[PDB]
Amino acid sequence: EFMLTQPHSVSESPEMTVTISCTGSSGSIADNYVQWYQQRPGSAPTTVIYENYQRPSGVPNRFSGSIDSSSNSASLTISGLKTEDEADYYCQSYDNSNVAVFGGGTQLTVLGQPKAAPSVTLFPPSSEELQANKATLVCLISDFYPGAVTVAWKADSSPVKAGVETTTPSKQSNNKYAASSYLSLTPEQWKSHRSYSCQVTHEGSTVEKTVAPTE
Amino acid sequence: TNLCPFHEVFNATTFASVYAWNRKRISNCVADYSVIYNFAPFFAFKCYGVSPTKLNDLCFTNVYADSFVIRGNEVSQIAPGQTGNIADYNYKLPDDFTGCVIAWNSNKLDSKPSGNYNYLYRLLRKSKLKPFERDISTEIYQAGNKPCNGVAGPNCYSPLQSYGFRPTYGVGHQPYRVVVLSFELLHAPATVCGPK
Amino acid sequence: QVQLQESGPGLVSPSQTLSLTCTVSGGSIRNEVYYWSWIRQPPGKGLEWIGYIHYSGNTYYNPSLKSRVAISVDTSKNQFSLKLNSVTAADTAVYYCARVSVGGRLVSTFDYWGQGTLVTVASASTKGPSVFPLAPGGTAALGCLVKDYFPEPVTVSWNSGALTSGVHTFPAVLQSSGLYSLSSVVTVPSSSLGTQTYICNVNHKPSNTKVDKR
Repeated sequence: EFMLTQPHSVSESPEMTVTISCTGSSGSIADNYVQWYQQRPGSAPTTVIYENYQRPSGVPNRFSGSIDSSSNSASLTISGLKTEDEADYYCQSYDNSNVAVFGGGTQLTVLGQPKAAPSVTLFPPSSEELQANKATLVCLISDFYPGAVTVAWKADSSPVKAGVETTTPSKQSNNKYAASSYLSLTPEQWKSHRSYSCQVTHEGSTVEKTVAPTE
Repeated sequence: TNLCPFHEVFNATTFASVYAWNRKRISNCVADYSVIYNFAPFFAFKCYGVSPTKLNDLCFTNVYADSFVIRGNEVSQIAPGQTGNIADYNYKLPDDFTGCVIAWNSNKLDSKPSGNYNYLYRLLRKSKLKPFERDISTEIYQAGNKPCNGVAGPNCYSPLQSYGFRPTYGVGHQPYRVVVLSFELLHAPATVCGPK
Repeated sequence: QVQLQESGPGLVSPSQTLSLTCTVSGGSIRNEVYYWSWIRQPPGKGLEWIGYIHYSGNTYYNPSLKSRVAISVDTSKNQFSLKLNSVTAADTAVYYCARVSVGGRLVSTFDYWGQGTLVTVASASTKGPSVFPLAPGGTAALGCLVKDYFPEPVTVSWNSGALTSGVHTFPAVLQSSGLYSLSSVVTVPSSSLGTQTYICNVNHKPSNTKVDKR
């Protein structure tokens, strides 16, 4: 076996130097080449460093690799970290039996990113869904940096704790997050209330919509 | 009438090195060359003096099957009129060669994780080998003016050099089993004819 | 250029044989790169090497999956397929096909990868999806609601790829009934509420369903 081990997560301020560790549990890391691939959330991995000192065309000079045979491990140093470099990095090598082995992945996090505000939006049910004797409210959340956003609902007289599905926030293409909340209920219960309000609970502040079912 | 043992020559488990390539004489059998195509797509299937499309229609006098394992970057050296280390010191084909050079990759059989030193080749010698000449000598070769007397002095090296043959090597360094069929096309007699 | 694309059943019943076909364009399975590998990645987990095959029939599989993984090469169609029999619940992953360079001294350079496909391994009564329109400052925002679809891979490309500005695809949620729900909205100017018909296009490859609605 040639199981490579990487740190689970690493964070550092931008424009600084970041080093990603890649240690070999057995064998020798110098016997075979070490490659590094960048896989952004929702995309295919792309080769960053190959043959342990070579960088392909199009990759910025911020990426450079080195080999430390004295510790049977490799390291990927990043010069001048920025926002576009926040992605998953896997170090890949080869076992002596022609077996390709990938690392565990290192989650890089740009600590220098500023605060953000969520964009709450609510849409009323469709006419076809109401004709189908059903309803499902769609409350959308986006553009928030901290992934601790929770949802809440009101019935203008009491909170709502009915069947509500909350999406787990994930990274967007622009290093931000997104979320959604689906509240399903009967059209009679939807029309028998004065107003509904999708209460989005952010860090400290909160933003709601207060949409009335009256047309 | 019976099928020639071409399959037994091709599917051999243990192949010989290039400096000690084995030789098998095919005679008194039906030369059905269609059994060659039952293997994987070959890396090199160059034929000389004959056509690979109609080998089963011709009749040959002597059919010699030379088997040896070489490096991937050295497969181009086995051809009439080439020049190189393997072509001069390990295996020299004649200029008027009549036959086919069949080579295919064997990285899963002839390689090992800790290195496969069973296959060796001759690094240097006194003179070039004649066509179809085999030299199994293992005496230490002297390079300087002073005699080595069979010891590894400052300018004394072994005649043979071992192949690496690791599976992680490139395609040019992986082992390739080469079967060179030498055809004596009906010179005096007619002995080994194809299926009719 | 050299482009790879995965294909095959997006959903396979348990204990069956998972079969995916990778079609390579711009390069055949030949002396070009000498290697064609398969890599899978479960959602939220790291990459996992499956195996690569050589054009001369040489196969190298993972030691933990040697018994089940079987890769075949078809040079006549420039397609190499992966057969993973006896699937388990932990086999849910996005299977990629990538070429590996062997022309150098040693094997390296996983240069070109595929887009990958998410093949689930659950037999959950694979019905078809449904669409629902969302009724709609200088700009506005509206979209279409998608519900009741088990296979995760879904596409909501608006106007067959046109008007991509302001398009956002929120992640789907696993409802209590076992189905997923999707909501994709596009930011449009308020002046264009009377023109530029908002025909949302959906395409569900595992069920071959394409629906369009304003």
